[PDB]
Amino acid sequence: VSPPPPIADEPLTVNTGIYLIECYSLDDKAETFKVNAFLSLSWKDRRLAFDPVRSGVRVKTYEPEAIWIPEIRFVNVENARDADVVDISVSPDGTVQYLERFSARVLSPLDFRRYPFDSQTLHIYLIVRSVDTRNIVLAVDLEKVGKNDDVFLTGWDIESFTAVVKPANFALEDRLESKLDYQLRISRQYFSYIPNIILPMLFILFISWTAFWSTSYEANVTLVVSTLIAHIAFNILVETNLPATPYMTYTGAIIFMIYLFYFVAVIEVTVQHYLKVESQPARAASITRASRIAFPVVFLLANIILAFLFF
Amino acid sequence: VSPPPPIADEPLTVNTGIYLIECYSLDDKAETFKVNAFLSLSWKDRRLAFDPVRSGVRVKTYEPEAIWIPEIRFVNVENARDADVVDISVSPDGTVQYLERFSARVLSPLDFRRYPFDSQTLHIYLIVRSVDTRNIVLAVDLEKVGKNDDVFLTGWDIESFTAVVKPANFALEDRLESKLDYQLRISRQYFSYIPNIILPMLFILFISWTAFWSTSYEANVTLVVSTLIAHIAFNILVETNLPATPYMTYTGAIIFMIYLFYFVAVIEVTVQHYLKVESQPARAASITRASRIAFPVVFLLANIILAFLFF
Amino acid sequence: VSPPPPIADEPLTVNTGIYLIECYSLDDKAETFKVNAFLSLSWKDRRLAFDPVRSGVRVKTYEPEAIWIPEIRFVNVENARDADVVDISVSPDGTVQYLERFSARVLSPLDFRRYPFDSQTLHIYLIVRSVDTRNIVLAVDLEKVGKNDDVFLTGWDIESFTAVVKPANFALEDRLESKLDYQLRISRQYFSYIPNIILPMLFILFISWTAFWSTSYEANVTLVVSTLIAHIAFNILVETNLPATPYMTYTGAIIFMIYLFYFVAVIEVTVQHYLKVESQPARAASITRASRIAFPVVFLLANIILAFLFF
Amino acid sequence: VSPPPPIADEPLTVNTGIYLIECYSLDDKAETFKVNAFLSLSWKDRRLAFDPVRSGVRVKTYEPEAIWIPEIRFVNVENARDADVVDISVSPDGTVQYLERFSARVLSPLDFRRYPFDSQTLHIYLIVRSVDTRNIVLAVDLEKVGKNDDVFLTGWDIESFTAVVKPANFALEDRLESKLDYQLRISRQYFSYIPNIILPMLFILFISWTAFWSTSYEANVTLVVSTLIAHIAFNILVETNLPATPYMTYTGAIIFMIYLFYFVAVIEVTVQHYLKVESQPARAASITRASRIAFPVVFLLANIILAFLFF
Amino acid sequence: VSPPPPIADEPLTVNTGIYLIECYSLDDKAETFKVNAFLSLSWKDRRLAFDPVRSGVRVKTYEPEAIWIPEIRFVNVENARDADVVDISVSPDGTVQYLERFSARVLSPLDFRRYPFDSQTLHIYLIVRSVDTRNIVLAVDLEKVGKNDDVFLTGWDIESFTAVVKPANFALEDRLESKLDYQLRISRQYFSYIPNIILPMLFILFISWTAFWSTSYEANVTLVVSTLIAHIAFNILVETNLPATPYMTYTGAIIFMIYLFYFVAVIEVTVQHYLKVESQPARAASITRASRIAFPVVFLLANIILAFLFF
Ligand SMILES: [Cl-]
Ligand SMILES: [Cl-]
Ligand SMILES: [Cl-]
Ligand SMILES: [Cl-]
Ligand SMILES: [Cl-]
Ligand SMILES: [Cl-]
Ligand SMILES: [Cl-]
Ligand code: NA
Ligand code: NA
Ligand code: NA
Ligand code: NA
Ligand code: NA
Ligand code: NA
Repeated sequence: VSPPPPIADEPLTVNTGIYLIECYSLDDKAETFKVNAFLSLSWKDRRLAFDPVRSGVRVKTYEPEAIWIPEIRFVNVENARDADVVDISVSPDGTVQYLERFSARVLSPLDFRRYPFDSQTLHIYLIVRSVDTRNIVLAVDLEKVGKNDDVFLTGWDIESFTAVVKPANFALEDRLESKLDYQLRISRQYFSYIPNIILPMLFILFISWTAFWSTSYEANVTLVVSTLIAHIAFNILVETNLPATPYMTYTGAIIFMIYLFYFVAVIEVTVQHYLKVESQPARAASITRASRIAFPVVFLLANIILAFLFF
Repeated sequence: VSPPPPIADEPLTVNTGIYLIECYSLDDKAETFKVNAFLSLSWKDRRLAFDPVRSGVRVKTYEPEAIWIPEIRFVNVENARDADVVDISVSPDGTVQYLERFSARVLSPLDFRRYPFDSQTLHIYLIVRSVDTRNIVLAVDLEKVGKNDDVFLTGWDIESFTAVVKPANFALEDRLESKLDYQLRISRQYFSYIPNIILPMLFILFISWTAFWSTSYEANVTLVVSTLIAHIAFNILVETNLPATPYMTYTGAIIFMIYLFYFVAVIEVTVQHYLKVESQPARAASITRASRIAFPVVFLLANIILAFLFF
Repeated sequence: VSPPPPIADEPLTVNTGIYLIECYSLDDKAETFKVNAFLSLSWKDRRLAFDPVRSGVRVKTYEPEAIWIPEIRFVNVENARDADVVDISVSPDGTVQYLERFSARVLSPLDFRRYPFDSQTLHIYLIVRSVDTRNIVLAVDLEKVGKNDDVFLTGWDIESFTAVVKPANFALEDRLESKLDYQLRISRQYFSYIPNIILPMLFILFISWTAFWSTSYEANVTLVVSTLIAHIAFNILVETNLPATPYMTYTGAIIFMIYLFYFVAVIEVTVQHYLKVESQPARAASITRASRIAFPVVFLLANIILAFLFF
Repeated sequence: VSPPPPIADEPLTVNTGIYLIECYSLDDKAETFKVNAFLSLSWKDRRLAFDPVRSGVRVKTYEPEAIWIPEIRFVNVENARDADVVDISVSPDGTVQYLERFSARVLSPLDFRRYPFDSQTLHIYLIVRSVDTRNIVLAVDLEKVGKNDDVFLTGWDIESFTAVVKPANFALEDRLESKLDYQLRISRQYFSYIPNIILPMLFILFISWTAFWSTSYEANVTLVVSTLIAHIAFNILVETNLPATPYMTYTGAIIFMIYLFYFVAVIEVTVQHYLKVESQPARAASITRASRIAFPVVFLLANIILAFLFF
Repeated sequence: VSPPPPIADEPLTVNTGIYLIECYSLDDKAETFKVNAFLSLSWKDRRLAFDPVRSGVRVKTYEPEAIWIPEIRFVNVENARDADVVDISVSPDGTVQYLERFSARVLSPLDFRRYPFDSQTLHIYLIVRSVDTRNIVLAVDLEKVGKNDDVFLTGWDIESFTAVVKPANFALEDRLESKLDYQLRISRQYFSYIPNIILPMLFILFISWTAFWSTSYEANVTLVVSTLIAHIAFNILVETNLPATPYMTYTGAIIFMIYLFYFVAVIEVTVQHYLKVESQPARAASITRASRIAFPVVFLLANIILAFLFF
């Protein structure tokens, strides 16, 4: 067929709704997630109108090839959604109600600055291109926007799913394009990061500081170098569950900062020993005693500064 | 076509059955599993009735496009199942018997609290949306629910596969939706975790405690720090075969707890040495002797407490 | 169409054959393998019979939608095979000869008890469901069962591919089902496991035993703990190329057993040192001398016992 | 149908445009990236011309099977693009305007010489094969070449997307082929490599040099060998995020160079000790003092030389 | 339709050609590679002949469903190729020229004996099954065999792509099958293996030998055991980029051999110490001095022997 023609000179309003059935596979590195959802569309096609009293039925079904249907697409998807059309109902006045269930893999960038205490706003951008015959524009039927109460996005809490109601209308390749921004707001379940990464990483650091209550260089080197190695493991573990950002992450900072602490601890340990060998154990012992306070205090100050800067 | 019309204002009952042919790929991290199964549907379409004596045959075949078939979907799947229709039989009174074989990848959340001694209840949710003309409702033909005796779910024992017989009927976007809960109950084969992870992890810990029968700081540091490193490896190995939970897992607890034991062992070892150097080997030696009992005893108490809390 | 009706009261025999063109991707963890093969089917459809003199050709081609073809399926596949039909020939008497080339990923469980000296029997189960009108039964044309001379399963030797000729006929959901068992018998190329895993693992163990010719506790601890760590690496490497079994594997046993040897070596080393410090180097030295023989002898006995128990 | 015939004897010009909607998945190892884009085509088909005054409309839609459309393909793709046709408009003079949205995975080699400070030029090669009846040739409508302002290629900055306007026309299998080069110019966000890899790698190296202020062989060996091990980890980490090049990468050089520094540090440490044992601590001490300056100075010179050679 | 019938009693010659557009993804472990290529076919169908002077055109196009086309298949592919048909031209005498572009994933075994200095011969086997009506045979049009000059197979140099011109004709399931062997000859770019694996592995080994200029058992144990651990890492790294072969690889040998050197170095170090403790430092010192020459000399001899045996 081809598009409904205008009563006057008005653009065709296509009403939209997304209802999320499943969110899954939030891939931090790819910056993607998968969705399974109802997509609902509604518009006026005069051509399809009818009399309820004459026709005997108050609604009419159609198969999708029978009528004109707007080419709605997702902007930020990897490949075109799989969609199974569920239902098409036309009411007497020629109002069409379309309903598909779809699944798609969606590109949407993530801000890792506060990882792993971060929150994100995922987007699904619906779009339509205007044809020559007629301009098409999108709108949001809020009654058809939602998510079910089970949706679980393993590793994240889901706050809200709402749509920015006013589309962005713009020219692309000499046609009008109308674009809606659906927004899925989430925040990361940070709990497990504490016992699995953060505390272990501290424990190894604090073990490194036992060298400040020790006069054995051979022990000290072993303490500080072994723990430094373990820290690297955690650095590596962490930098692998995350992509290459052009900014420091919060955890990144702490991790990096900690290298400085290991480095300086090695210097102290080196200096202590060097002085003992020159028979200045008195001076050595002042530095060691200072280190016992300076290290943990500066560590604490530094973290407060960092948390201040990142939150 | 379109749905069979009601004698009077009664909903259409669609009878369901799932018969599992294969379960496989229980992915702990994605919280998914794959299934290969018969799906059976049955319903009354009066329009399709016939006389056996007149028509000459007592059952009639059809191809799926020929008749009306309800749009049954799975709720908790990644993408719509692949289904090949096997057989459609209509009996004289217009009773339709549908049978497909399908495969699907199913989202179903797992409770890791008692891992790896955990059991799970997987769900497959069948659903149908009511049309305008007619309300549809699902029911369970218990004679068509089962699994074959071979279904092996590598890494798990299968207890039962049963369906909750009373559907959950609810409004979604101003239509009735009817949802059945099929339940596959499993429990994890925990055996291999003992030799591969648990005992090794203990053995390294117990080796760390040999420092309590030693006066060599250089040895002790090496004992405790090396074993601590090995423990980290196991922590890492374990946290990678599992997803990020917002709750402690049982194994998680033990693993985390064990870091405290390493930490305190380092303190003891540090203290012992420090006293020897101040010529108080007598006090050192009391602490070392106490540690020999305190460590294993507190370890045992702590584990009893944990197992109590988790089981 | 629908199935050929019987001359008398006999079930329809569908003759089968599988000819393997490629085996590949034996995935130990998933317990799957991939196959690329001819599937050959043959049956009598009288309805399709014809005169060579009238029709002008001596055999007739068809496209699969044109005629009735039995719904033959694989039982133990992940998803339905990709099949490209190669040829359908119907001979004058209505004898159909079907030939597809297919590929599928096949579930078939593996017994890891003697890994990596294990052999396996893979299965491909062909099946057909009987319709209402007619009972269908499968049989094996032995002349159409085989494999290519160059079919290779990287990491395995292929012994035989044969079919159990007598189907298993049984009721499922009130219809007859007929099931054939094709069997691919293989055995693992164990060679590479010797230089890459087994010997290294021994070498590190034997290095640990050099502590029996040493009086340096600091050295000994380092010897035994470092090698123990290397052993863990191999344990981890091995447990990752394999799934979680509810039984001990042979290699698993050895690996696990070896932890006990490391543990006891640490005890010996600890004891030796403790006695030296109490000025009983004489007793220490007896234990050390005994250990030099006891360890390797008990190791040998233990392995003989294990190999006996597993083979 | 088949191609438009020429007014005279001129080749058929097909005008092209690519508008990038999404770039993603730049896989360094595979040397690929994924794209989602509009492809626009335009050409003259006289046969389709019409009178605006007679026909009543000034533009005509068609479905793709209705008219002749050139077989445009991508050269450097893994498999043929998924394309959904968006719009086909024909203007009175028989000028066709084609528009598809496509997605494809594109092979395009990367030069790793300056990694991770590298820039790249990705290519998308459009191509068309001439038929017997007519020569077909491609051209670039610059007004239909662009990318939207959001395109984000996680880990990279995007400079430009432009097309080389003059096609390369050449014989392949005795027909003319016409090929356009679209060019996406990018440069790597190198920031994260500094804190995650580069600085750590230096810090461990500088720690190794503390052995130059130490007289303990047992400590020194531990310092230098442990840090060497950590360096290997980083070598391994790095060589895994990259493919096997037949040329040195910049980072590769530094990494490799650093092994020489560890090697020589071990020699120094070995020599120092050997002399102390022969009661020549005076000579030892000159070498150690020299090493304190020589190592960092030569390290600096060497890096300047390398950066000069690579930039 | 069905096949062209013979003028006399001759088999139908189908002329073939493969022109490689892209080679990629040479996966060493799977022993596969991916290809993107033109497949060209040519044969005589008398039925399609025509008069150029009468018909007015010297060539005729067809769509593939219109005419008979031989079922050419690849033998050694995972799944049937994706193919888009490009062009079908028929010349007056009924000579058909077919051209598709395809992509496929190809199984072809690799000989790892000389890795990573190995060369390989990849195969693509084209095949055709004869029908009842007619025998089909394949041949190679050498003018349609080639690859473009860009084909880059990341990690490999490409020597040649040629076809063995004489097919192998043989019986399979009582029909003739005709099989062509296309051969892609490649050799591995070994350069990067030197700096990334081989030299590091030597450097660690040579560091182990510094224990021959040292009298400290505690140092020596640390030197030799730490380096042994690093060697294991490289063994593991290497055995993971490769499959399980039933033969020694060259690199495998060296790696394995090197374990023996570490083992014996531990024995030497153990012996040296044991003698020092029994106050025989004189004998110890002879063995240590011998080791300084024996180790590197035997290492060199052994490698010469191995390279001789493998090349
Ligand atoms: Cl879409
Ligand atoms: Cl579904
Ligand atoms: Cl409700
Ligand atoms: Cl309703
Ligand atoms: Cl199947
Ligand atoms: Cl394409
Ligand atoms: Cl194929
Ligand atoms: Na339509
Ligand atoms: Na239907
Ligand atoms: Na040490
Ligand atoms: Na059929
Ligand atoms: Na067309
Ligand atoms: Na055809």
